[PDB]
Amino acid sequence: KNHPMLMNLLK
Amino acid sequence: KLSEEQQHIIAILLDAHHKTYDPTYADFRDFRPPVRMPLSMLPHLADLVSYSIQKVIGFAKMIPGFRDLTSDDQIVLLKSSAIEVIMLRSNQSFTMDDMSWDCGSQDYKYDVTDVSKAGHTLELIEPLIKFQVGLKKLNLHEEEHVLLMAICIVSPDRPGVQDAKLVEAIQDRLSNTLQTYIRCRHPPPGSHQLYAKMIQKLADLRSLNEEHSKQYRSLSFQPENSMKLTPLVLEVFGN
Ligand SMILES: C=C1[C@H](O)CC(=C/C=C2\CCC[C@]3(C)[C@@H]([C@@H](C)CCCC(C)(C)O)CC[C@@H]23)C[C@H]1O
Repeated sequence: KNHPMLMNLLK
Repeated sequence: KLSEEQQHIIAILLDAHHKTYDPTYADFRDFRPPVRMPLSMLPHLADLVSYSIQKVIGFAKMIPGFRDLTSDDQIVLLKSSAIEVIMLRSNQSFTMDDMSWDCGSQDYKYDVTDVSKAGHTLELIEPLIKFQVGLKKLNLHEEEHVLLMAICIVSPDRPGVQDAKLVEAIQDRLSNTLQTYIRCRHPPPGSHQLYAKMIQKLADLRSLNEEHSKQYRSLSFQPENSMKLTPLVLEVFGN
């Protein structure tokens, strides 16, 4: 995986 | 009729949608300009999709129960539904007058040829337009529209979902709200088989998602096209 941007936007 | 919890859920989703969908499309001016003379519309439409993913995420975080999910499942749900919710939410700008997405000005009016100028074929675009028409024809109340997007996002059968019983439980509460809303607030004849027709749209979206993923994979494989994408689109859709 790894989804730092999606993760960041998800809070 | 509609329970207080059900009325609550609708009010939150309405507000969530209003906070994430600007019906004046004012932010479109920040996008790389549309070019209609290659893949000339790829920079502009990549920016539009990228922006739209951000807004879909902002909507999703407000869905009652979505917050109780793990970040991993939040991620799997958003990654798999993002294009489907963009397809759903785009129905608000879509017009059957000329089969186009009309975002306020001729520069920001997108037709079949514009989408093909982003690297896509009729294999996607024809069923996409047909989706948009059949969706339009439902004449959804805004309440049904926002419930449909939320149900689409909290789908327990997405690959990689871990706590599916929980995702199903959150979805069921939304599904039951929608069914009750149709029964109590949507007058016949409009309400005729309306829930079943909304659920069929969710099925249509799976096929559209699969075809988009196929074409996107082909598009993004070329490093010169993937150059034109955004970091968020690359992270959400691949490569
Ligand atoms: C704010 C919005 C929606 O989020 C998005 C809008 C329109 C939707 C469109 C028109 C352009 C092309 C789109 C984004 C389609 C998309 C499959 C294009 C994919 C492009 C790429 C390169 C990421 O694969 C689906 C819905 C289509 C306009 C406005 O209603």
